[PDB]
Amino acid sequence: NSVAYSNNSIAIPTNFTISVTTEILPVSMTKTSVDCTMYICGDSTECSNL
Amino acid sequence: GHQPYRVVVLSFELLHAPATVCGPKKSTNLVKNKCVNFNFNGLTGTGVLT
Ligand SMILES: *[C@@H]1O[C@H](CO)[C@@H](O[C@@H]2O[C@H](CO)[C@@H](O)[C@H](O)[C@H]2NC(C)=O)[C@H](O)[C@H]1NC(C)=O
Ligand SMILES: *[C@@H]1O[C@H](CO)[C@@H](O)[C@H](O)[C@H]1NC(C)=O
Repeated sequence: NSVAYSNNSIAIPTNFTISVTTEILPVSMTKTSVDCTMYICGDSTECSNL
Repeated sequence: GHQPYRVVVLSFELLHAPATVCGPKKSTNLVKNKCVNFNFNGLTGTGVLT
């Protein structure tokens, strides 16, 4: 594109337009929880003792 | 170090086929729908059988 520059000329709009756009933003994530003994040792008890 | 010796080598393969050789152990009945620790051909654990 190339707009024409001049030192004695101006451009003025004669009509408008109403537009509606959309914006999306994350807010929060999932809350989780972990259990060390169940994850690492499972059903064993000697592993828990270690 | 130069005297003769006698050698016997025992080789085991793990459980992939149905078990055939293992030592003495009495077997109980099957109990289901109850938290219980079990032993199936040498593997241990704790859970519910269904
Ligand atoms: C400003 O723009 C609006 C929107 O296009 C124009 O309104 C349209 O005009 C035409 C021609 O008369 C009609 O066929 C349409 O029905 C009108 N509405 C729409 C939504 O298009 C309006 O005429 C323009 N203003 C000027 C001064 O040109
Ligand atoms: C305005 O623009 C013209 C053309 O670019 C140039 O010749 C002139 O010197 C400029 N200034 C005036 C005061 O005209």
